[PDB]
Amino acid sequence: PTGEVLSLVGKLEGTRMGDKAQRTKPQMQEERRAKRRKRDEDRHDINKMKGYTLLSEGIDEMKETRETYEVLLSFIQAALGDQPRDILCGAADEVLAVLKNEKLRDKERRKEIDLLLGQTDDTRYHVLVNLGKKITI
Amino acid sequence: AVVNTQELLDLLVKCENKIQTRIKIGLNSKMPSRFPPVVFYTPKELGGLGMLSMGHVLIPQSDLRWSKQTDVGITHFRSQLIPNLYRYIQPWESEFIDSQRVWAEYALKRQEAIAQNRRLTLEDLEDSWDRGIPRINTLFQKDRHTLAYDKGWRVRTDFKQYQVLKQNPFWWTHQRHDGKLWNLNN
Repeated sequence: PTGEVLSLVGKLEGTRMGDKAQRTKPQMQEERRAKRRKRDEDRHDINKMKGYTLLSEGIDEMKETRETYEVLLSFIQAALGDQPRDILCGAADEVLAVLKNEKLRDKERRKEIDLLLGQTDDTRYHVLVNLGKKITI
Repeated sequence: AVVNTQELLDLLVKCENKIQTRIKIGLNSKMPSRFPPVVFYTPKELGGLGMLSMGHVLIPQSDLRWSKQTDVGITHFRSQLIPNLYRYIQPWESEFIDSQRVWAEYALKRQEAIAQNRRLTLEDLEDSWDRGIPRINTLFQKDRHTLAYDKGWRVRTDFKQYQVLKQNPFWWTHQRHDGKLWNLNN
């Protein structure tokens, strides 16, 4: 058996020309995917306020912190009754910064905050303890 | 057209043996008997020459033995014909029907990604990857917008033969615009 390169003439019968041709995959799919994911969660503030111009818009003045924030808004919306966005978010600021700034004073919280929310009952007070718990030149 | 031309397959193994014969008479002026193909066809990283083969090179079963010693002793091992280049290049008819159908898939994916307001990422168009006559690869290049203003580039690459003394074998294509129209990793 010599090492001579023999002709392929007559030695192509079991093979096709695309037979064993392969295609590569994109190099670093997941690294570019992670870069694009971090970019699309960093561009949320800019693309959120892209069409909003300081002059001509009405709601100008008015990520998993936001979901406890939304369930706090929804608790206020359920026990307070379908007010605009600034009313609910100001009540959100009020409730979270008043159960955070108790310095863990707890027995005084009914007579301020369910008095604010209209004395639903104290089962919703032990609902609302977990709101303030799950907050944090 | 190479696989159909038998004169070219004869000429290809004649030129391959000519290159190998110049390598062999650079080794030793006495022309050997049974010179091993392993020194030509081993890739350059693994020490060899990295020769691509367009001819039937049968490797002997003698050339596939290898020993390995550790303290239990010497353990002997074995492992065939060398792959030819034509099997690893897609036929042109296959290239054109896959280019047609893959740029059709890109057109529908592009209009549904303009519907979703986003850009076409790498996760869609990953099945289309080394595919298309302009390769789908060329969509994901940084310089691609610049290459949208490089008109008449194929006539330019043909006329490079009157400006550059180095003969271009890819006179007909460019890596930038058409993509890499072959893949010899496997």
